[PDB]
Amino acid sequence: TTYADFIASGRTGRRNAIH
Amino acid sequence: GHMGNAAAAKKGSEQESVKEFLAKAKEEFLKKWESPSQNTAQLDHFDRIKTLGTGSFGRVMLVKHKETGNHYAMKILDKQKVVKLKQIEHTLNEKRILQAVNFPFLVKLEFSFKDNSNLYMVMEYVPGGEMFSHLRRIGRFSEPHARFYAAQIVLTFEYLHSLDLIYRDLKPENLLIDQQGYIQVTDFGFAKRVKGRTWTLCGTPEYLAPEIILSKGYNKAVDWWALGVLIYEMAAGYPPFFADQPIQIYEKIVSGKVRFPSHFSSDLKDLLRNLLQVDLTKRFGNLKNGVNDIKNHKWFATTDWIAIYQRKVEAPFIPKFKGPGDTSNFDDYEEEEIRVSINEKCGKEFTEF
Ligand SMILES: C[C@H]1CNCCCN1S(=O)(=O)c1cccc2cnccc12
Repeated sequence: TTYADFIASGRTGRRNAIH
Repeated sequence: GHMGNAAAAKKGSEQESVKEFLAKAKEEFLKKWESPSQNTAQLDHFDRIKTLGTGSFGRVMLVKHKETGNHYAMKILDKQKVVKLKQIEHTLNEKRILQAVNFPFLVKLEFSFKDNSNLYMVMEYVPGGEMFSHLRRIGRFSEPHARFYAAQIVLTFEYLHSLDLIYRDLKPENLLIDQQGYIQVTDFGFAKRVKGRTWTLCGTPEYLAPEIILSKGYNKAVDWWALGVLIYEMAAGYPPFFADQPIQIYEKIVSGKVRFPSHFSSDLKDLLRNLLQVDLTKRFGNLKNGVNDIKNHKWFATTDWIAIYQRKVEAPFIPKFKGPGDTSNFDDYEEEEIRVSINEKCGKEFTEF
């Protein structure tokens, strides 16, 4: 599922800005 | 047409009143921007209680003002680190913006001061925690719940953009929930006064507009793109564009393709297709009718914009609140002493702070 794909991305936590 | 006489007149009048409000708010902002404030307290006026959040900037701590007993959120920046990370201008600009703006969903700066080692911004304590935490915990927000938050961001951006401020770092991580369930926007390090265009690569990968990724000159329309990302993430529980690595996210963002959960309403999908529009000439918020294309969209038909502004709408979610200084809606962080130093650091660079 798309949710499963989201979990697989590893980007479920707090995301830093580019800097 | 879509509106009869009474509804059309009411909407026209409402839109004119917004213009009148914004003109006054611009006047008030420019007065404060030109004649700011400074050095309004000192460190030993507060007890430091607990770290509420961290970053490369430094940390934000819950503090209690000794003389009054009021709790605040104190952002502590290490001057030497700010200089090493090339954030001098951003830090000075954040304080200048916070000192000058006034809006019910923008956090209020209550004090600021500096010492040999650190800069201090003492803001209202917003006890409900990060939207991010609530979203990951609940999973997703219902469309009415998402809409309530989205409306506050629309109004906040309408306000900021009237001041020629582009925000540039919208995401659930940067949105706090106050005791009444309303949103507070806090971080202005990447905000910029931009009447025309600007060029800096900055923001968070999932929330970057295509024109930023593609190294174009860009304008306030990047905030409306980011609103689309936020609404999508609030209502889906995950953002529209994700991948293992940022470059793959960027490929998806610029592609012009977005997919929606089957539970999204058609109204929501239509709004999001118009916000997540790669073509600037077609993106809502960037057309001749400006913010009204968003505020008048069907997905917002039930939104009483004035009642949201007046904070008279009952919030869909009220965070747990055990009392002043309750930090339960924030995570736990390793606590580190704040060392000053007998030697002033980076005095020249931060003279204006
Ligand atoms: C905005 C977030 C973003 N994540 C990185 C750390 C900063 N914080 S914070 O610590 O929750 C925070 C910042 C500013 C003012 C606040 C007022 N009350 C409570 C927390 C506050």
